[PDB]
Amino acid sequence: TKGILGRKIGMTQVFGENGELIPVTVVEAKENVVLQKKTVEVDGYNAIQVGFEDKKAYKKDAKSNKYANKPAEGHAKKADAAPKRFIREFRNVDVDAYEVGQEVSVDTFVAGDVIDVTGVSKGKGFQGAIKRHGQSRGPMSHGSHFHRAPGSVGMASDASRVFKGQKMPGRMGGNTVTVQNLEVVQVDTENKVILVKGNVPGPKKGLVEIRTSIK
Amino acid sequence: SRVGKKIIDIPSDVTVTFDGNHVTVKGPKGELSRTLNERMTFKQEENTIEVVRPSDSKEDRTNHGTTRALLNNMVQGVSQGYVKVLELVGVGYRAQMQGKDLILNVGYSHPVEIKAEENITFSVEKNTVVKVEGISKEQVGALASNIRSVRPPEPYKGKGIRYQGEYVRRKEGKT
Amino acid sequence: MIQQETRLKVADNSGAREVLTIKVLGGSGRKTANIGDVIVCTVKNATPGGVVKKGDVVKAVIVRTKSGVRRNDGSYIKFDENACVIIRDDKGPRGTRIFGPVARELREGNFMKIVSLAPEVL
Amino acid sequence: MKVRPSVKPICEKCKVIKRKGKVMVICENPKHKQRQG
RNA sequence: GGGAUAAGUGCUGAAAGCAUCUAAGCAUGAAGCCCCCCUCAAGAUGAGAUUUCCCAACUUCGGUUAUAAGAUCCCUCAAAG
RNA sequence: UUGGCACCUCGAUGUCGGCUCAUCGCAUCCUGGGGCUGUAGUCGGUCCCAAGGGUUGGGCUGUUCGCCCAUUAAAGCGGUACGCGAGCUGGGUUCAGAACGUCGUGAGACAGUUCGGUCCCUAUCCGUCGUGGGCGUAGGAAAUUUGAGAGGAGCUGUCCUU
RNA sequence: UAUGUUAAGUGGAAAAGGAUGUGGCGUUGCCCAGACAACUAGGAUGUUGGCUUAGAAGCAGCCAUCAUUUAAAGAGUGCGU
Ligand SMILES: [Mg+2]
Repeated sequence: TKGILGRKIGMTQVFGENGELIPVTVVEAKENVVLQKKTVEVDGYNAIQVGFEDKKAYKKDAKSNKYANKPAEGHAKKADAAPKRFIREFRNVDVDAYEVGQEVSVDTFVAGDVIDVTGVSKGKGFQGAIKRHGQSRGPMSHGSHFHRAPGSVGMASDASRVFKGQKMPGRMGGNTVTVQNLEVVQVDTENKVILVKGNVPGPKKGLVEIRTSIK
Repeated sequence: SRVGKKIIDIPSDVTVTFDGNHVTVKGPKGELSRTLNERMTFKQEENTIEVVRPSDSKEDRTNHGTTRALLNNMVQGVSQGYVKVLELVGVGYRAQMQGKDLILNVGYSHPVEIKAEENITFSVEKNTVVKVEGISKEQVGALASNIRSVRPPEPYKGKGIRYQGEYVRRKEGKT
Repeated sequence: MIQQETRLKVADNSGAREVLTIKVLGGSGRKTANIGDVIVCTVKNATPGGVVKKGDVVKAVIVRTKSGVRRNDGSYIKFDENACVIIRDDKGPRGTRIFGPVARELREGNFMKIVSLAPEVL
Repeated sequence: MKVRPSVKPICEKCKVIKRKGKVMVICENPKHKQRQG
């Protein structure tokens, strides 16, 4: 129940009661709107589709994602809302509790809620075995010519091949990651800010999805 | 199947309905409905029932003896009833009712609760002698086994939920 | 961050002046230890006399590392030198005259005889 | 329980039975329980 | 935390008027099996679903232009490479 | 394992250890569940079910092995060319130098020691790890998706209470 | 097609041994005077008499092991120390 979409601002620190250092992540969640209601009899499953941020209206000869195209404007005009930059949907919520066009507000969460936050992790690009997979490195001296290579990729003539999933170098980062059992520290309704405890995946100004802990 | 053929069934003021293969037996304490072996044939005289097998093939002469005693169990449990009594041995072992349920304190740092089911009654006496009563033998036996399995008897002092009149092999381990 | 083969000054009058850590107790794969962690160690330098003699294999509890500890409020404490105190397998000291400052984090590990016997607990 | 290729009575009270395709011995002495045969 | 099991423990019960966990029938039972949790996924050629956008005027019969909705070329860049 | 045989390979199939990276079996080292016990409890013993995960760091040797020092819930046994040198090393071993013991008249020899002694290769194909384009998915698009399937995780200590 | 066998996926790898699995053939002795079953009917006597053994009277071992109260009775079939 009670999910929301937002973007990560950065990390900071707050002092709790009894004064403990609480590292927090600031999440800005503003202009969240319900754009569709997926229903079992129409879609096969129940969910609420939530749009987040605010695109500019359609214009002739737009050259970037800043302006809604006609498909998106029409979709967001079926509910009564402005075009949105990020559209997700939520299954853990009760669809009947929500109404199309309504505004998912920040104070749906209350301090002490236990949440799951989903983001896209920070990109790292083409990375080698010891960073991408935590593998140990070979000796750096003693005549060694094995420093950061991956080790053997297999056996000998029995196999005569490399098995699937060998942990070889490649593009690190940029994956969907869910961090579980984080808790909201406070909610700021005027700034539309949720302070989550700890850190969440993704670069600053990315996109995070907060929803109720599934555990 | 001497069990099946020789000893015929003797209803006593009960209503048996040989509704095809599905049998239904009702009397003073309830109604029981079981689906007996298909191939077997049933002859019902005035307050008497008899089971007849088709061939003397080992299988037929095995289901015959089974499905005669099964029906005898229904009539005897619906006319007379079935009871199983369990004794609790051990300092501090108690049994108390909590409303359609049975609570036991058998030295486990936590009480153990068995909820009763339909057609089954529990009772306690002297906080030790648990009693399970019902019409169906195959369910009273199951419940009694469940209750004794909470803590079956131990060999060195006999403590535990035992069947009444159940021999407990007693060892003599020493401190 | 005290690991094996780490030299430590001993901060009591037990007899041992320096020890080297053979192992950090507490689990398989455990590599480092901080204040309040117990280590097994061999004494490398001793005073003439005292109950602990050079070459003995003894238990000790770490006091005042130079890596320091974080506290729940976000306050850190660090020291100038790694130190340790030889314990009697009941978390009680062998010496009688613990010297030097001692971190307050030892009060939790029930090293109360060490904590009370220290000139300064911080 | 004794699970061995040779399942035989050990006492006069031992019984040889077949459960679920296995040859077993059951006796009032628990030491004489045997499983496979 | 559910579902089904292994070794095991059984209840009812004949073969074998007794006994018997088994044949018929009904339970219970493991870090293991299936689900639950995380991630990827319709090239799932079986290519799925929902919402929304676009919609004509020549034909001499489209084997049809060029355009809509939408993209891109090219240019300023980085949270991405 | 030590062997037997001589069937592939001498117009070359690099042999020991270690490193890096694993993967599989179960005859299970730990953890999970049991039966029996000459099991009073904590401790054990033995057998059964179970391969999900886990299964230490040092001293000495080139060592595998082994012994020892400290740990640990435990420090499992095996296969994969005694897995893996177009991934690394090069201490052992098996050229040319020198020496000791010993044997030989001698040249020299010993699986007896001892000191020293060049480890080449820009990846075509399959395979593997990452990333793009084409066409298809019976109009052309933007977005949100279901989940057939697939992968990942899966360990465990101590203390307090009862 | 006819007649039988197998229930183990045996068929679609092994052995010593182990087994109220199952079918066939013959021998054989119990029997409506009524075996086999628990047939819930009695079980003991002088008498462990004698070696009586840690005292031990179906157990540490030589049995001497006499008739039956009795429809059927053993100085106790037998679990035991
Ligand atoms: Mg060649």
